[PDB]
Amino acid sequence: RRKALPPRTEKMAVDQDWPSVYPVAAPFKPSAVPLPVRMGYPVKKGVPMAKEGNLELLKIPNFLHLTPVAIKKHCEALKDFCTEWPAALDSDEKCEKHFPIEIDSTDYVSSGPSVRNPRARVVVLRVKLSSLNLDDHAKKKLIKLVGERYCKTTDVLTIKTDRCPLRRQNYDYAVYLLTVLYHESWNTEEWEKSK
Amino acid sequence: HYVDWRMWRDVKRRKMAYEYADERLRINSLRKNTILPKILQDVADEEIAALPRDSCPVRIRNRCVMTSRPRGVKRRWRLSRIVFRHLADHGQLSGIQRATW
Amino acid sequence: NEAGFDDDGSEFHEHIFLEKHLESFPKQGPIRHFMELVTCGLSKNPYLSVKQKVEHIEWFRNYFNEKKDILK
Amino acid sequence: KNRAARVRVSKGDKPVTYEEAHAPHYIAHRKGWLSLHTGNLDGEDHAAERTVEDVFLRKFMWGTFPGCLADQLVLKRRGNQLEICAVVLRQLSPHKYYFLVGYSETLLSYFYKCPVRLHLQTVPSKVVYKYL
Amino acid sequence: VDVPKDLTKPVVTISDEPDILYKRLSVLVKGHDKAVLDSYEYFAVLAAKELGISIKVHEPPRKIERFTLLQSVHIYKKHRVQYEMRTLYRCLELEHLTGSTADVYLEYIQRNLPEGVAMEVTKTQLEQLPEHI
Amino acid sequence: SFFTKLTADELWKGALAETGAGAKKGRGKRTKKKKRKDLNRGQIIGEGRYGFLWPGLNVPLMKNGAVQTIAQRSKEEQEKVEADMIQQREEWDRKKKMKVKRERGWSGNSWGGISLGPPDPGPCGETY
Amino acid sequence: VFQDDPYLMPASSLESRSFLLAKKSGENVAKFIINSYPKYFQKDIAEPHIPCLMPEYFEPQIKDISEAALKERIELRKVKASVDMFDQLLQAGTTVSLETTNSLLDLLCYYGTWRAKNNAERIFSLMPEKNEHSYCTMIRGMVKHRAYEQALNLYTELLNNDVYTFNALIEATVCEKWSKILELLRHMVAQKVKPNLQTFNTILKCLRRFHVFARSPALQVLREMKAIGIEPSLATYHHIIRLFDPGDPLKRSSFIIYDIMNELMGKRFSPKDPDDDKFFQSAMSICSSLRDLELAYQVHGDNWKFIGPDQHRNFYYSKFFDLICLMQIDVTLKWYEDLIPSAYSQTMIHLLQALDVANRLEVIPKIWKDSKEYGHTFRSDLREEILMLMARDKHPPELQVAFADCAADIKSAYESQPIRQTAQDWPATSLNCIAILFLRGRTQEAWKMLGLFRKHKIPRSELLNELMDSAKVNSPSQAIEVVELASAFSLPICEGLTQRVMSDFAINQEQKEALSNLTA
Amino acid sequence: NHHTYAELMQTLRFLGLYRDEHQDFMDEQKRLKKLRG
Amino acid sequence: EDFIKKQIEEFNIGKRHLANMMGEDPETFTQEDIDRAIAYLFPSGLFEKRARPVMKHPEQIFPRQRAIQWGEDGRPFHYLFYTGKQSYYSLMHDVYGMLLNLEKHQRWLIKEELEEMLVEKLSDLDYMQFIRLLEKLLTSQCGAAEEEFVQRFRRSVTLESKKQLIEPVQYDEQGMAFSKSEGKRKTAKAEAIVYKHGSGRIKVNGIDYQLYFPITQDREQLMFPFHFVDRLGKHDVTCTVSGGGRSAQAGAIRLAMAKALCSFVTEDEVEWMRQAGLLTTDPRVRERKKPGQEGARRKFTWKK
RNA sequence: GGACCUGGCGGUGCUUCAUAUCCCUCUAGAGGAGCCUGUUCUGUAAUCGAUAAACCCCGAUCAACCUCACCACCUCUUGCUCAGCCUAUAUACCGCCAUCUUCAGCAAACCCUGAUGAAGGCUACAAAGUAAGCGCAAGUACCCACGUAAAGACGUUAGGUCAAGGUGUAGCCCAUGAGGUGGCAAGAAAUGGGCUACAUUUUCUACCCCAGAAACGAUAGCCCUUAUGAAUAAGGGUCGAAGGUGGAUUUAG
Ligand SMILES: [Mg+2]
Ligand SMILES: [Mg+2]
Ligand SMILES: [Mg+2]
Ligand SMILES: [Mg+2]
Ligand SMILES: [Mg+2]
Ligand SMILES: [Mg+2]
Ligand SMILES: [Mg+2]
Ligand SMILES: [Mg+2]
Ligand SMILES: [Mg+2]
Ligand SMILES: [Mg+2]
Repeated sequence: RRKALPPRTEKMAVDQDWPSVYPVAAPFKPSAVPLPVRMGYPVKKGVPMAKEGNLELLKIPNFLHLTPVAIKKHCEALKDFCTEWPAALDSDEKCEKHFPIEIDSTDYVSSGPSVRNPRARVVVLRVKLSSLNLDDHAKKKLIKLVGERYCKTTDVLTIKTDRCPLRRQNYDYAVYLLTVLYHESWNTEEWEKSK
Repeated sequence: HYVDWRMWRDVKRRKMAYEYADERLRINSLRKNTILPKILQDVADEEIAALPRDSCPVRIRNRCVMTSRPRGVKRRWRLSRIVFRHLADHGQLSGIQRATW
Repeated sequence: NEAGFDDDGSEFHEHIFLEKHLESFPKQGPIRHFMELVTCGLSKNPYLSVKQKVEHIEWFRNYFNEKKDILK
Repeated sequence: KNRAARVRVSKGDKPVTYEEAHAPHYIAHRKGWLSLHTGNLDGEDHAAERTVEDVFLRKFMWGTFPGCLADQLVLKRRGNQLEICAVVLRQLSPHKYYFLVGYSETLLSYFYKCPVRLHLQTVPSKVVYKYL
Repeated sequence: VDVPKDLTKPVVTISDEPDILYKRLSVLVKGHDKAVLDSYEYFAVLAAKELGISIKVHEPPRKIERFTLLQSVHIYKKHRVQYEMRTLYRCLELEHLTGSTADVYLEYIQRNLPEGVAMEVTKTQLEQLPEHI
Repeated sequence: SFFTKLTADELWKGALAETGAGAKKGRGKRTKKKKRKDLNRGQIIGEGRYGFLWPGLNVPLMKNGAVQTIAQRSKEEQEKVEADMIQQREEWDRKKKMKVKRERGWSGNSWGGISLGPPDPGPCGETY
Repeated sequence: VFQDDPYLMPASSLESRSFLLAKKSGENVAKFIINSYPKYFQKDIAEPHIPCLMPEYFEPQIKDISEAALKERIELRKVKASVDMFDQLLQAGTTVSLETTNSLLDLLCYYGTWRAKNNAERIFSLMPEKNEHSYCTMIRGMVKHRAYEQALNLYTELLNNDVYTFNALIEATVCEKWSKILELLRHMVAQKVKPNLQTFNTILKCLRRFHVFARSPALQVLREMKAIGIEPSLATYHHIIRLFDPGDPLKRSSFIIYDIMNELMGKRFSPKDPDDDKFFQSAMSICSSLRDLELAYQVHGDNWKFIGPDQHRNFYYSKFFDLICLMQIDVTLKWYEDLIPSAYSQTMIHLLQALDVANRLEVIPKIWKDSKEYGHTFRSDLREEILMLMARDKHPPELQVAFADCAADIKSAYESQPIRQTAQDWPATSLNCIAILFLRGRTQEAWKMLGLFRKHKIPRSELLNELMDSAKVNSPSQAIEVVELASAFSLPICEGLTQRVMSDFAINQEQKEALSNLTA
Repeated sequence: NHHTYAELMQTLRFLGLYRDEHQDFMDEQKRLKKLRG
Repeated sequence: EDFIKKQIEEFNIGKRHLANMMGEDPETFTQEDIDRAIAYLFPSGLFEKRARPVMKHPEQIFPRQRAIQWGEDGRPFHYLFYTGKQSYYSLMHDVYGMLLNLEKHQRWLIKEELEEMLVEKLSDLDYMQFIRLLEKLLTSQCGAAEEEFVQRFRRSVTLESKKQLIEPVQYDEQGMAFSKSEGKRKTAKAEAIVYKHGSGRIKVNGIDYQLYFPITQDREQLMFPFHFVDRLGKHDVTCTVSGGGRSAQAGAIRLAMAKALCSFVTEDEVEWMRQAGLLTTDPRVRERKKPGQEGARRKFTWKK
């Protein structure tokens, strides 16, 4: 009984705001899309399936949104919000001089309602001992204590922390461990002096 | 409305093993410890022997979710091989193809 | 990955340092050995929280106190 | 002889769709996956849950939109969001279509505690790729 | 003809605290379709260059995990079928990047994900020394 | 279980057993043949045990220019609708199963005196 | 909110209303199923716990007078409160807390009619301890749910012993009363309440209708509002704009209010009054009477939420497009062709007459096609209008093809509906222009269509002209078998045939000429 | 829990929204069997 | 038929739409732009381009079909219509006429190409006899008209290189000339730099071959290139390796040494090396094991 | 009973072939001994099924207890199930596959021939075939265009599978259903597939290849240790035989 109006293809003009008609990620909706894009294995004496009943367009991911024009628009909008990097910091040596203590965490992101995942707790940190210890006795002491967390080829000590589930807990525990390690390498023992 | 009575039994076993999980681990540690008194290890053995059945994690089995098939199941997907091959051929799940390597 | 579930503002030292929870036994006995190893494993384990760890501790305390008849 | 997700050849009076016409070894060669999630990829988990919820909602909406569909579903899970995509026929009324859409959306949301949206494409009669 | 007069701009506040400086943002996108990954990384690098930041690119190898099941049900051990998951990696490295820039860029990209992709971030931040040491 | 359930066309296939051994060789069957049935067309999407009135699909959405809401079908109305569905299915099955009277020609079970109607129309168009 | 495909595309206001109402009904059905079977959705699979998604619990607990009283304000009903008052007065005879009694009275006054009478006469048994809060809430209830003498008695009692309490009291007093209004205002301003001007808004609502002797004092009252400096001029301003309603437009006050609302638009708005929904609708109602285009543009951040109901949105858009049509109209049709899919008979009539006065003939076809595509079917008022306006024209020779096409579509729509009986009187009214346009290339169609028309008649002068032009545009017999028959039918075709028969018609055969002579 | 799944879907069928063709077939053959004894 | 023009104009409209979308001058616009745009907007892991999404010119999408061969009524346009092979036979008739005309005066084209140039299916035998007509025509003299007629069908031979490429020499500090090359294998990848002025010792990962290869056949393989060239003790080489198999790394070194020596050595001697067959990566690698059998090729015992 | 059409068959003729297949040929193996694991058979109260090609480390990419479906004993009766059933029927089936296939044919819709019969339709310097569609093929996957995989139609074996699951029919529906203790799963014997060695290309020692010694062999048995479990596996000491390179026949490349 009811009949559907013809699609918006002939209605849409050549001058048109594609970023406005497809701002976010969404399905293909050939009724709204004017392009004759077809996709499918053509049959002998045939051609691919027409865009209307071609659900493979929907099977595949969609990237009609996020065109170069939309990207330029969003970057022009968001450059007001982004900040500037210190021009003085323009080299790895300079950045590690300003802040030798490197620290990095990491976490995956996955599709689905649940978001927690134990690997979120991982964290590690790195620092070169060539400038931090300022002494030799404690240097020998701590390099003897640590088993393999050092690397002299690169001249950096690196340590991992996962004993705590929370990233901030891992961070605080690593900081406390480093502090106590320095404080305990400062001093020594008599059985340690006898070698 | 589980698939069958054996699936019902497996679920009861899993639930019992969970709700007695910590206790089983603790007393098993107290049994397998070496330095503590042998009489204490014997008391712990008696405790484990007096514990109820269907509470240990060994009696359960990694059965299928749908077909209740004990064997021929992948631990990752939890499904039986038949159903896996079925819906993979139908292309229901994602990012899986035939290995024509 | 932790929008919520902050472990009730718990602390790394509250997780790891159990010396305050370890008060009702000397520092040499086999019970001390066992509970020190237990605390080591617990501090190593992040999956559980200070709550579960203290329940574990009270569990062991009560059990070996009602089996305190030996002290051998 | 292997029979797997393929249709027996008839005299030539059998309308068939693309996905069930092509064989299960043309998945990546000449088809796409109906569902799209990362549980299958390495490093992640919950794949069994993804698959079971997929089949559940597929059968659910198939049985709540009887006689109207003309293909399998297409699922698009972008992070927490869920997007269903279907192709149906213009048999019943838009009233019923919208009401059932809202009902299914609400049920899926309250059940899986997930933000869900649904899209459907109308066709006069189900498309046919070949006559087998 | 309908063009708004005054664009509603959200509020922003420059808190007294200093923003944290991320030394290196190394993100790793895993997918099934190399074309999807190419479009995605082109999108990302173009957005980054329009934001005004350096960029590096490299494509780790394609990994595959395959396994064999029975082709039949009851008794056929000679005849099997195989299946495989192909995962494809693409790494995007950014250097000398401020914390707020990281936040805005990662939020943009995280809203702009495609469907069949996982995203693994590694943040490297440089910090001073503690006070107790 | 609900997951164990599956589409009806394969159920009907497996119940009919149209092909696999009974058909081939011409052995056939001793005059028993299950007729396919379509329950999808039988009842509209509205029918259920709890007879809730749905203005979206079951009842017209507007009445006298007044919006409707969910309501209850009492026990008497529910059993009335159930009897109506029972009788309707009965007449459907009756009209389905009936006699077939092809004009007896030379004899019963003989294709002698039967006419197939006029010839078929040609492509160019020639009604015979 | 609406889908994208064209079949589900809601193409009319009433059907779109019904559609999203069906969606809301599905939402309510979802609420019903979840609150009827909570245990099914009880699983908190999602890592972030969300009470918006958790099932909803309106379940009274076990008998516990104190916890039951605390749960009263949680359950939001009246039977529980009746039962709790029963349990506390009959067998217990004690009050859990004065705050609990106050909350019970709040709920019962909000819920309120013999039922309201019973609920109000069952509150005087409450323990002696009845403070201001209790008395003024009783006043609130008796005002907003029952007559006003009870509220006045309660207020006198309170005096013998708040902002919106006195607001309700003023509503009760008001709903001619010059001294009453004056003394009310005076003592209200005398008291130290310092209202939030909702009292003023309510007294304006009551002054919805009055002559200048209260319309003009409203201006000085508003100036006093501004002097004290509280009002944003969101609702009282609009209400006085409405009270301005009118035998003669007041251009001076109109310009004044134009400047006022101009600076109000220039500044940013924040909502404070629940009655800002009638603002939009009645404002545009006054704008329609005013008839100004700079005014319409001025009336045109997130201030678009105040439209709300589809009825008010409909009134606004209707009056807006009507003013724009009755204002060149190229920019108007541009705005229109821009907003037609977003936007939703009278508007199209105004469009048709605007296009007529503009003389832009080529545009009307597309507009009719759009209306037909959306919902223009089974009604011939607009068909008659478009046909008359388009065939008053014949000046485009090449456009006669489009004339024939749109005429054929109009007839395809006209003849759809026999069962309704409405399509029978449509040709008698508008078939003449349709057949003229069909005549203006194809001619046999118009010939047989006029045949059907006359064999259904109501002849007409332009019908005579049509017959004459058709006959003169080669075939004597083909022209005769029409003109002679219509002459034998009616007299004016006969007085025209008197001249038609001169050229070549009468020479063919005399039997039809004999019939003409007999009829003449 | 197939408990939750099946109970929810059974309640929803009784509501009369999800036409479970499997149960329809089953109950049809059940009716026929109880008719034939 | 009018659907063709419908699709053509719709394709132009969609092309303008896409040009406006991507932000370029819609007039100047190309098929490579179209294909890149549709690839970016509609990715696909599909392996076959035929199955990947395509927005192509309709004239090239739809195949050519013979138009109505007869007017509104009555006769057909061509004079062979009542038989098949109308165009084929008309062309053969024209060829026969030209051939007998030349008589009184006195690469090839694939069957599928001929089919898709015409609007009718073809047969192997008629293709063969047509080629026979062509070749027998060309055996004799041919005028300009005949030459152009034949070249209308004749296609490009498209010859290959049949030669081993040459890498460019390089120069590094203290004015040292050299040439670097890379070799591969089953599982071994190596890179070797040949120094011309140098000679004598040879390095591999910082170790000499005499002690890195205890076995003699490996060094025999290493020497085979220089031994064949006669360039033995005037040119030295350094190299780095990453591989599993000994003989694999050996062959990789061989290929890399040859590919680096090809630069310093003359072209004729490069050709001599190619003929010797030491400049080609052997494609042979361990076959896959099949699931049902015991090895890459061996099956379980057929027990009967 | 006479004469024919199609197919199978021929220890049927001519011709051309046979890729690791027919042979001649090439290599390395199985039937020798021990051991691991299945099958047959014996007994037991003790599952089930396939059980030539096209099963025999097969359902099982696992059986100490659940897995278990058997059995003795002990309990439940609307019984988690708007019940349930591993109860019969794979000769009702779907679903999934072996198979000739290491094939290339299968064919809707038309036309023609045989006196308008069963049936056939092949001659290219051309005589009735035209052909939709499927498959082969092509192309895609891996390292190529080759190769390997994948694919491999119509159908034959009422081939295997009601025990993956579901289901038609026939049955138990105080049971032929459900629950919990225990063992059940050994070998007078025969056979299959695989591992070990029977030697000096060997055995041991450090490196994996320029050496030095001997002139062997246990993944079986006994004892011990440990892995996890509440309650088979790896390692260590001892035992140091059979065994002397295979009886017809036979496998893979
Ligand atoms: Mg187990
Ligand atoms: Mg096979
Ligand atoms: Mg008879
Ligand atoms: Mg068992
Ligand atoms: Mg049983
Ligand atoms: Mg069978
Ligand atoms: Mg194969
Ligand atoms: Mg192939
Ligand atoms: Mg059989
Ligand atoms: Mg053990």
